[PDB]
Amino acid sequence: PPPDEEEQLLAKFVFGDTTDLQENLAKFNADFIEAAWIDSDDEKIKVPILVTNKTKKLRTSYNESKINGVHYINRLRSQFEKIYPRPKWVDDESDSNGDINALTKILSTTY
Amino acid sequence: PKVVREAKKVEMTEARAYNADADTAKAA
Amino acid sequence: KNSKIFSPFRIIGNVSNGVPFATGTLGSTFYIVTCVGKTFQIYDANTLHLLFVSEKETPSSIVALSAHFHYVYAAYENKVGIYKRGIEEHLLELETDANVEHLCIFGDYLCASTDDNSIFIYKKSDPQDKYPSEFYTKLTVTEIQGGEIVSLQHLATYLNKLTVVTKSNVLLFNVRTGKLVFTSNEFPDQITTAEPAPVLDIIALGTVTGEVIMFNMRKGKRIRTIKIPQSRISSLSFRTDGSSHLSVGTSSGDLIFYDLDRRSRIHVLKNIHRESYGGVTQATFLNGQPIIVTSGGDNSLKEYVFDPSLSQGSGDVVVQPPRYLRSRGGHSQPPSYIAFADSQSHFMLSASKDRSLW
Amino acid sequence: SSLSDQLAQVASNNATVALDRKRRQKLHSASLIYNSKTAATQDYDFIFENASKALEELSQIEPKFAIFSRTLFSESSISLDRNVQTKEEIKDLDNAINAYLLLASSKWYLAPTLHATEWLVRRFQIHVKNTEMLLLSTLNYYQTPVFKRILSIIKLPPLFNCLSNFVRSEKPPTALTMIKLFNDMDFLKLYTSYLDQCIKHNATYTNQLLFTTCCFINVVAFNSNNDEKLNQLVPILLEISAKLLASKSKDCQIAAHTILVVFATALPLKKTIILAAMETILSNLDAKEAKHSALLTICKLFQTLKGQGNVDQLPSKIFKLFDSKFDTVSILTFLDKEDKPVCDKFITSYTRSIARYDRSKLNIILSLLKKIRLERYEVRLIITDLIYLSEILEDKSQLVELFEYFISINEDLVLKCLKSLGL
Amino acid sequence: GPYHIKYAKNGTHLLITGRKGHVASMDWRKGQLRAELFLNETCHSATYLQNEQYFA
Amino acid sequence: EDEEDIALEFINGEKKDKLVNMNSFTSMFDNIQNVQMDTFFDRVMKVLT
Repeated sequence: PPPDEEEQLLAKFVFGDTTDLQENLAKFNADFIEAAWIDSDDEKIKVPILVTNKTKKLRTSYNESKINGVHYINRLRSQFEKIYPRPKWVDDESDSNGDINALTKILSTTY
Repeated sequence: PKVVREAKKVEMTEARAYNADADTAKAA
Repeated sequence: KNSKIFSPFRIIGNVSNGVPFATGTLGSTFYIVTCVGKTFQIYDANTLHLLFVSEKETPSSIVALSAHFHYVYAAYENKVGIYKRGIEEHLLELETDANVEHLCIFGDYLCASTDDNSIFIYKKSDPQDKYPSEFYTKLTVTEIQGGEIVSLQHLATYLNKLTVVTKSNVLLFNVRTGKLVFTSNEFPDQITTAEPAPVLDIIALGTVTGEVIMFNMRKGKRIRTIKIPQSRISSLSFRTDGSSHLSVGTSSGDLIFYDLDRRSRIHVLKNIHRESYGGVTQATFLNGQPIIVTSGGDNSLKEYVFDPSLSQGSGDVVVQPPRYLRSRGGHSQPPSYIAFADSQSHFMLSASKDRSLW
Repeated sequence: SSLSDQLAQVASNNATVALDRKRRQKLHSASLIYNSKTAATQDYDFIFENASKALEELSQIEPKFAIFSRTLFSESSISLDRNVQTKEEIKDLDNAINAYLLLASSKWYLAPTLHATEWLVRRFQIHVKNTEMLLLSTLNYYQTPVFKRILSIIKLPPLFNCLSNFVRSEKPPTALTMIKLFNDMDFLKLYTSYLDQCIKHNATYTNQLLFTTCCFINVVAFNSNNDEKLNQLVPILLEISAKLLASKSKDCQIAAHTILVVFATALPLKKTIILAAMETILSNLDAKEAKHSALLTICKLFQTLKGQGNVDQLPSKIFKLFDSKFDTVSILTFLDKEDKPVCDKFITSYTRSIARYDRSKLNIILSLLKKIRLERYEVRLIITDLIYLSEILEDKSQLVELFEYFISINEDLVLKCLKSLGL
Repeated sequence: GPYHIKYAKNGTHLLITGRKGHVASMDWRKGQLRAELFLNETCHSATYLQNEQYFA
Repeated sequence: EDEEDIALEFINGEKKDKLVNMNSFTSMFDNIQNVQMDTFFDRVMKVLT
């Protein structure tokens, strides 16, 4: 049986756990003070892995030795994300009465 | 006294990269 | 017309002539390959010594260069040479009459591009060989899809795809079957420079007006537009230490550093290559190091560094402006007077017509 | 590099660690209120009781400190340490600590805030780990004994060499030395970053903003010589000006007005840049004394504009915007005041804009030119646009009375312009 | 030249000797530097003997 | 008349403006302590002219 709220509270105090304070610092916010082209041969292709160092890195389980194209390229994407990290600008941004940003815009334009 | 600007040394540390010769593959 | 007492030994004292150089990677160091006249040269990246030079002059002047690991791929007028350590290892006789313009090397393939929109594809023979040697196929770029071929790249993670950037649009090719499988939309300007990113499916196009266009390819919808006015953008590169730094090199001789996460102009360098001699023809960040290397057309190869910042906590908002570091180069205009130094024949004085002596 | 220098770097990386009892006594005896021996002897628990009482007083004054009572001032906050945790939790702690210093920036002359900050000092070692936000959030208080105490405690980053000379003495630093500090450049960038975050959390106060604007104005006042330095200083100060106008308080907007006016009279800028700045001011103008300051600085902007196209009209959207935020009777009364800033270039451009754009309020044009005395080339410019408006528009007795006014004042000039074009 | 290492028994003082003349004895933890000597003759091996006060 | 006559009218109609040299600001640092922001602006504009 799982222990109730007071038992939880006394447990955290007497063992001196700090996971509550860590999750509180984690949630701490100063907030308040598809595609468009398909590749038929890529879905048809079957490539091997076990040739050398690189694709033997790309392997995932010990039994598999040949993997077809869509899983293969998806693994390559994962590997590339491992090596080169992803920055937030390309995960988020797109440029899409007079406003406020006009001064900064002309300042970033002119030299 | 102002800020001191001692441009310290540089060492070409190690790096890691990508490889198109394992980007590509062969027909069945 | 042959000689009988003397014989050509080497042409001393040059670094570049404006043809875009390439950077090659060995193990975890780097090196720089450039071209001079009818030969090509290979320099070190940590101390800038002279490591290699070709040993046969070419029947024309070298126009295209790139580098895989050990082998370096050069392309003069009609053939394509595959060199190893400056020793000529292989020819590659192309089957046309045109002149070859740009070059890309990836996978089991070599991709060469002439002037008349003709892309030659060489295939690797067997994957236990090291360079492609068999003729494979010949794609064309019809004028009704896009104009003259500008450059050829290959993005990360695209099975037998090839990226062609033209005057008006971009093309994604599948070289396995041999079909143009994706086209983009016409862009109003003349696209002149191209470079893939260190993130996925992101390419960068540099135009004649000050537009740096950050483009998607999995979607095909130009993500970002950054404006430089009153110049013609001449090359791009990305930093990869872990910051969001982008380096743009104009033809006027300046250099400009933006940040993408801040949309910002971090800094600008002024007159590091003379516009009177072709402008900044190739500027590249070394991969993952705070070292940028620029080479001009004014016979000069420099490399600068970014200083680690002076804040303790803030950091990425207060970035040091770049400083100066190693540099090699020689005369700009052809020299006028020389003389020897001493009876061990060691130093050569020379004064040139751009008003300096070395 | 040499062995001694590399060991010095490792020592700086291990500044905070309390290895032996001598280093513990030293690091502990560094503290804010208490002197040496007593600071050395008293314990975390007694410190924390004093801190909690102080925090209850502070939350009584304003309720934003329940957050820090919940997070940084509890039992696990007694127990924990910086030098044990992983770097990512460390970054979260730096987030919360900087939130604290930002929020307690506006109460620094009170013993309660003094005591709670002594808790942060003597447990989280902030006077050694992250001195930046301490110094910058406590900079403007630069003549007070609390600042003298922080100077006797702290270890400076290599941006602050001026205070690094003034450490551990009996006199507070002087405005000359503060101006040296702000005359540095990377320090200016760091201060912009801090002020950006401060606005985006929306907590500034009057003395803070006043000290910032006085430091910036003296920096540009010194750099009136080196034009290349001013040219490399433009993006910094103007982007802090744009964010400061983006804020929603009368305080922020008026401060940004003063920075803009002194910069515009210190260096001749481009007309389009001037118009963009005016566009921001008008697009975010809200309150009454804000309207007052905005009109004055707009006038001074167009006045210090000098060059070709000095007297050009406002572009259409700008002109609509400006009249909408500035009804005509108000600006009439401001002209009727005694203080009377110089206004000829801006006023002539405004009336030429009303001429080419509005086509109704020629009577107001008449009264403005009645109230203010203008210049010769301006008079010819007004005459030109009125002549063209006559040659296009169906005629009016109001146009008759305006040209009547000019015949009463400078009819030979009028005939000279007709000799240029007409009868 | 190439270096050889001995930590003291308390785990608190590092003793390093290069192959050429370099000998250094350091706290290494709060980065104090007790002793440094540039002996020219080839120093072969080194150790703290009983404390951080006497080393051979 | 001529364009150069227009330019001479323009120049001689261009009035005089106060500049700002290097020590024209210490007075704010004197009395900055407990005064409002708009009154501070009044002081700065008055020092400018």
